Amino acid sequence: KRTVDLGQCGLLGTITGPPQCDQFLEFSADLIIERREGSDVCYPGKFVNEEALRQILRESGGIDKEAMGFTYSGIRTNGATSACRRSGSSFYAEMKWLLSNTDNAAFPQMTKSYKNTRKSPALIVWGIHHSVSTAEQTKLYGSGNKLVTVGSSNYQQSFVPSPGARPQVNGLSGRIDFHWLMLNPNDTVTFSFNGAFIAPDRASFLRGKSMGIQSGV
Amino acid sequence: EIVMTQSPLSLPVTPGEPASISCRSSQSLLHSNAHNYLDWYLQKPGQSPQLLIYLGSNRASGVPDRFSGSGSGTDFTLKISRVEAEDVGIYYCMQALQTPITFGQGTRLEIKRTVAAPSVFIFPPSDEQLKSGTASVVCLLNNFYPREAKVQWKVDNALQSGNSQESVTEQDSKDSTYSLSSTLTLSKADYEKHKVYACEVTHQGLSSPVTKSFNR
Amino acid sequence: QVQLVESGGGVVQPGESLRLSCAASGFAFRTYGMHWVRQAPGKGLEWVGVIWYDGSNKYYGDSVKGRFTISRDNSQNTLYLQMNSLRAEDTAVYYCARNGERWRVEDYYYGMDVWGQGTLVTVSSASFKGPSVFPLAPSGTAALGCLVKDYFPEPVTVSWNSGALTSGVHTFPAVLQSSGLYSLSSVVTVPSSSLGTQTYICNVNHKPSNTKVDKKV
Ligand SMILES: CC(=O)N[C@H]1[C@H]([C@H](O)[C@H](O)CO)O[C@@](O)(C(=O)O)C[C@@H]1O
Ligand SMILES: *[C@@H]1O[C@H](CO)[C@@H](O)[C@H](O)[C@H]1NC(C)=O
Repeated sequence: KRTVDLGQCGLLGTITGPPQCDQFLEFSADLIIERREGSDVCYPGKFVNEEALRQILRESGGIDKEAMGFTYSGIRTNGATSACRRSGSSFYAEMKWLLSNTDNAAFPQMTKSYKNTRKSPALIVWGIHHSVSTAEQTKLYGSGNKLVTVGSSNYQQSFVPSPGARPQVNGLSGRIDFHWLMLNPNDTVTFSFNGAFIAPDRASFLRGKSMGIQSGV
Repeated sequence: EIVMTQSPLSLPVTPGEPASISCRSSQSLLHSNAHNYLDWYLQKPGQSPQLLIYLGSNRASGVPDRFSGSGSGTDFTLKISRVEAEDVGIYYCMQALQTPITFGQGTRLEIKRTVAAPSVFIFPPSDEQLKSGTASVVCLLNNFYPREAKVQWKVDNALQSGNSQESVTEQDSKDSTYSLSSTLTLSKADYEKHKVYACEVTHQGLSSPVTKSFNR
Repeated sequence: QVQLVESGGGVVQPGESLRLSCAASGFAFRTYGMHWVRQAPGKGLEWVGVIWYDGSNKYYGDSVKGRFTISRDNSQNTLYLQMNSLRAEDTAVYYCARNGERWRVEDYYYGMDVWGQGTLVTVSSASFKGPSVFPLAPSGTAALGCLVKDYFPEPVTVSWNSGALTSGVHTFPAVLQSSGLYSLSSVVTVPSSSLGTQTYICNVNHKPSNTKVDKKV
C-alpha cells in the first residue's frame, strides 16, 4: 500500500500549495495519514466548506495538477507575503495573487473562464482577499467597490471583499479565504473580478482511490 | 530552427515621442490555443534582461501602459507610445515556441538630441611608454551627437589600417552625448621612423573634417 | 520576492570545465522549468538551454550542445550549468532564469519571467597582470588622461585626485588586444588655466592583481 504522511502539510494545502506542502503538490497514495500538526494555509484564512472538500481528497488516490492557462496584462501577478516563506516572501504554489501595477492604481475589470476538457472532475479553487483596511484594499486594487463572481453550469455566487481587522495572526490582520467547486467534464467555470481575487493557476484532478486517516501512529 | 529578425538595430528617439520596433519570425508563432508564443525582453544598461511583453501582447507584471505588443503569426511589433529616459536599453524579441529558443539581434533604443560636434584632442606616446617597446597615440572625441563618427589616422599623410582600436562611452544621462577613444598602436621603431602625427575627425556636426596634429 | 542568484563564475583556461550554480528563493522551484541564457561582451542574448521541472528532459542551444550539461537539485532549490571544453568564445555573463508558465508539455511555453543578476565567465589563457599606466599629456579647455595598458583580467577602475575631480571625466570601456591583455584610457577636460596650479594624478585600481598605481600628468 503506497502511503503518504502529510506531516506539517494539511490535506487541503495540497491543492493550493503553501510552503509546507511543496512536496505533496501532486502526491499519489492509497493511504493518506494526516497529523494534528498539519496546516491548510500560510496566510491567515480558511477553506469554506472545508470538511466536504476534505472527504473528497481523503478518498481521491492523490492529485494530478494541470495548468489552467489564464494569462494577464496590466496587473501584477507576483503578490507575495511574509506568512508564506520560501527563503523570502512567497505565496501559494498553485495560485496567483493579482493586484494593481502600482499602489492605488485601478485594477481592471476582468473575466476569465476555464473548461474542463479532461474526462474526470476538476477541483477548482479561488480566494477572496480581505484587506486589513479600506486604505490597504485601495493601495492594492484601487478605490471603490470590489466584486468577484463565479459561475458554473448549476452554480452562481458573488463575493464581496469586506476589509477589516481580524485578530493578528503571524502579524497579519487581513485574511484570504478559499472557495472551491468540482467542475464536471465539459463544464466551464467563469470568473469575473476587479480585485481582491486570488486566481488559481493550476487545477487538481483526482488520481484514483484511497483512504484517509488523521492518526498519531 | 526559428530565426528571428528584428529591425531597426538602432533607434534614436526624442524624449516624449513614440517608438516602434519590429520582429519577424521564420515560422508562425501562433499556437493552436490562439496564443502567439512571442516575448519581448528589455535590458537596461548594466542590468539583467527583464520581461516586458509575453505571449505577443500581454504587459508583464509591473510594465507601464506606454508599452504594448502586437502582431500575429510571423509579424510582431513593440510600440512605446511616449519614450521616457528610463526606457533606453536593448530590446530583444524571442520566440518561445520551439527549442532551441532563439532571440532577435536586439534593438538599441537611445535618446535623440540635436547634433553636437566632437571637440577633438590628440595625445602623443609617453616617454615612459616609449622607453618600453611600443607607442600608443590616442585621439579623443568629447561629447558629440550622433555617435556615428569618421576618425582618420594620419602618419606623414599615409593611411592606417589595423593600427587602431576604438571605444565609445555610453550615452550621457545629462547631455545625451557620447565620447570616443581611438588608440593607434605601433612600435618605437615605426613611430620614430616617421614625423608628423594627426587624427582627422569628420562629424555630422562639423562643417568640414577637423584634424589634430603633433610632430615627434 | 522571486530571486535567482548565480554564482561560480571567474577566470578559467581554454579546455577546462567549470560549474555554475543558481540559487532560487521565492517560489516552488521544483515545479518550474529553468533556463540558462548567456551574453558575450557587446553581443545579444544567446540561449544556453532549459531543464524541465523534474529533470527528465533538457535541451541546449546550438553553440553549446555537446559540451554543456544542465541539471538541478530540487531538494536544495539549485540549478546547475556544467561547462566543458571551454573555448574563448564561451566568455559571457551567464544568466539563470525561470520558465514563468507551467503549461502542458504539448503546448510548452518557454517564456522567462524572472532573471538573475548573472555570473561572469572569462575563458582565457592569459595570466593575471597589473596594468602599465602612461600619461596622456595636454598639448580655454585642455584634455589630459591616462592610458591603462596590458592588464588582465577585467576590471580596473580609475579616478582623479582621489575622488575630487569628478566632473568632465570619461573612462572608456576596455578593449581586448590580440595579446590577450586589456587596455583602456581615461580622460578629463580641465581649464587650460588650472594647468600648472592644480595637479592632476589618476588613480588606477586593479584589484584582481592587487595592483594600485597613481600617475601624475
Ligand atoms: C501583495 C501585497 O500587497 N503584499 C504585501 C502584503 C499585503 O499588503 C497585505 O499583507 C494583505 O492584507 O502585506 C505585507 O505586509 C506581507 O503580508 O508581508 C507586505 C507585502 O508586500
Ligand atoms: C465532451 O465534449 C467532447 C467534444 O466536445 C466529447 O468528445 C466528449 O465525449 C464530451 N464528454 C462528455 C462527458 O460529455
